[PDB]
Amino acid sequence: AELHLESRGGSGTQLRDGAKVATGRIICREAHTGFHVWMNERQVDGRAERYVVQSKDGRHELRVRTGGDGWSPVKGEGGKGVSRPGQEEQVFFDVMADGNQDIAPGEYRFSVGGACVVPQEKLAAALEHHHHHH
Amino acid sequence: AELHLESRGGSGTQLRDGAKVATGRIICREAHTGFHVWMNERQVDGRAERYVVQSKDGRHELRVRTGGDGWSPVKGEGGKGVSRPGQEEQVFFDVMADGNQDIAPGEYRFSVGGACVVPQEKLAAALEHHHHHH
Ligand SMILES: [Cl-]
Repeated sequence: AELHLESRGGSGTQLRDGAKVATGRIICREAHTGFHVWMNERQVDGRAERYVVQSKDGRHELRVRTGGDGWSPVKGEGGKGVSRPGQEEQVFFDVMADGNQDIAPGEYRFSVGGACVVPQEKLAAALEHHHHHH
Repeated sequence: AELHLESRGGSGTQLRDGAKVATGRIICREAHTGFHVWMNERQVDGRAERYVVQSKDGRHELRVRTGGDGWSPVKGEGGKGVSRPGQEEQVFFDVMADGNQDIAPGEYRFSVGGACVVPQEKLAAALEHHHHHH
């Protein structure tokens, strides 16, 4: 499982809701059933996938969300980010401005995590069955 | 994950193809997406589900396959036995005669393995990203 991110839209202008601040992909090598991406950032308002990130100096905020085609917020206690089903090798996601905003000039630094959902096995005790054919 | 097996009888020494030698069940209490059953026995003809087992005395062989409704041979290099999707607590499987055979009365032993298929997240290394906003 591996992430890539490429930067988008960093001009000194208003950010529009949905503006891509970064575009990413997650790649999986093993048989898998789906994907999970999140930010290692403060979640806002009890949301799984809506975050506030901070400038390099710690003094300024930008509200963002993770999403894109096929991505759904992860439900339930402890949920983070978004999930998407699929067995294909790679899918794309975006980090987007969440609501129209004016933010302070600076370098904004954030952390993205991800995973591939891989079937694993929990084994039973092997059973040696003696069959009486008679 | 837990296995149980019970021998199944018939009307003589000829075991026709598909005749049951045993029926088992695999029980999975933890949240799971499916089931996997196999034998820890010699495989026949490079096929995941086909096995040959030994009598106690008399140097007799018995050829069997694992299967039953809802089970499919596991595909891929090193595939063992059969798999079946489902989230329910338990499913049944059969051990069946594989090909018509004339089998001497005796004890025939075979080791059955099983597992519950439980999704786990395989983590990517996290990525730091720097967004410069002017
Ligand atoms: Cl929205």
